[PDB]
Amino acid sequence: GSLTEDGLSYKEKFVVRSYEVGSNKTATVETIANLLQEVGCNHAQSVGFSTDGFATTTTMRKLHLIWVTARMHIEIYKYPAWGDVVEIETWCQSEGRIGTRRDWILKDSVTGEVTGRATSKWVMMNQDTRRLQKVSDDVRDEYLVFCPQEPRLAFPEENNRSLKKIPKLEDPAQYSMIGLKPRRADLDMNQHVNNVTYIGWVLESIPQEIVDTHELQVITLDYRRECQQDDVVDSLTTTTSNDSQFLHLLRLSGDGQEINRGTTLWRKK
Amino acid sequence: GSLTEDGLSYKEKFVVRSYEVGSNKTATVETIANLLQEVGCNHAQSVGFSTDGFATTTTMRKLHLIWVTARMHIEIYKYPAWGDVVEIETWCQSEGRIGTRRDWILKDSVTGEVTGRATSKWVMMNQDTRRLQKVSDDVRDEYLVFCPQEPRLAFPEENNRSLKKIPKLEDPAQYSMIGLKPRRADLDMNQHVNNVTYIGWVLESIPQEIVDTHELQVITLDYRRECQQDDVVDSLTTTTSDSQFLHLLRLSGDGQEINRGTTLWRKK
Ligand SMILES: O=C(O)c1c[nH]c2ccccc12
Repeated sequence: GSLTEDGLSYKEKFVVRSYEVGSNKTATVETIANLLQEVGCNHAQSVGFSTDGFATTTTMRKLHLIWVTARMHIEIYKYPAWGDVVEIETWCQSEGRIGTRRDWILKDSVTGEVTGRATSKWVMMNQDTRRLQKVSDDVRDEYLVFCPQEPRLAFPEENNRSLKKIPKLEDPAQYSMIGLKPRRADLDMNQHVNNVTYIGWVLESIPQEIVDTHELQVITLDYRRECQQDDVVDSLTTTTSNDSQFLHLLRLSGDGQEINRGTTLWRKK
Repeated sequence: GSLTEDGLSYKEKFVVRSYEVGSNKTATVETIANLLQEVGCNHAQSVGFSTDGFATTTTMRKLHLIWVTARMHIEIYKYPAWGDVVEIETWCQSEGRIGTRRDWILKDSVTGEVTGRATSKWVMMNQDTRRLQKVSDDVRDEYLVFCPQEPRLAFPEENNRSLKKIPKLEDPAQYSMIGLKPRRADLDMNQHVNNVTYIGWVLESIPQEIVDTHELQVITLDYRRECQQDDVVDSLTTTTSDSQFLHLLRLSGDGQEINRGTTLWRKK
């Protein structure tokens, strides 16, 4: 991988592996989400930021501050086949004191065609107290020099799906998958559950008949609270809709505390 | 990746990714096992065999025959760090009518040093009846031309750890992790549980204190029966000692054995 000529974005190529594909012999959305994370991490390393998933600056480390994902939105037009080369370009932009946004564009390396796009909202949090906070001026100037100054959006459209509010699923859910637990492979280097695991857990409550006859086109996921290594999760889904749409909710198995909410849009094969 | 000059082995380089490493910022044994599978798959493709993980020849496809793993043995001297380039060389050898063996050597790309080695035993099975069978002459000649004719072993040493018999853990287990279930990410393209998932399930019953103070050096795993997509597994472990453990994976309900294994851990 490498930073582009202007040094304001990063590009990297990946060859889709045998264990990364599903029943269609094309990459799963969890494989895509992992590659998005990998290219984000290589971009942060290329400009001197922390490499640990928190992308911290020198001032953030002293203050015990970290970047945490608040929302992930992914749209796939074509999933790359096993053996195909996919090129991913990523960039970061500040959204004032609210937080930062990381965007991605996925392309077929051979044709140069846009096969997918993604956007994510990140917020600053003290890693010990878990208290959210606005971005200060001192932290901001340290990373403004690595972001384009004019707006660059993966989802430029006026009322795009990436900014829609997600409602809370009401009991009873139409479908559910209960008692989901992370194993060591689901953890990152800091022993926290990897953000992509939650995508997998959301998708667990989609009936196999939908997965066999449809392809996932769009997924929007809000992250409200973290699943601890010793927590148990219930995944709930209700159909809201040729296209099929669903509302999703992940909550702790016991007390029903919300950890994530989301929506998915599926097109008939 | 590419077949080597003599066309009897295959080599491929991998850069260790951020999500592939554990608490030590080095690749997990599950990441290693996935890369071994990937290089095996690229070797089969390079010589015209099936894609799907079953590495079938033309005659096997007509007879509904597949290759299935019976045992996996991996020894790691150094886990590659995040961002490091690891080179993996793989080759196959027939073991008469018993089945086939696939071996691997892992190296640090910069130093050229051997950082790990692995071996696996594969048996032929009818995909529909799941009945094991010896390898016929007709199936054999089709793949003998892709194997070295003189023996080439990743574990040459006499009485090496890759061929030791594994006993059955007796109840009560010292440690356990119950109710383990696969999710869609644990499945391969054929909707079968990926062989590497069983390694993760075995390791789930190792106490976190061992994982924090030791590094996994050797793992030997026997595959007896497959976990279906709707099955539930219990992972059992007992200390037999460096620290050594005996492992057992069995179905949560009736206690049917799916795997047995052993692990050897070195103090950090
Ligand atoms: O798939 C098989 O049966 C194979 C036996 N020897 C090999 C060498 C390379 C790739 C696949 C095989």
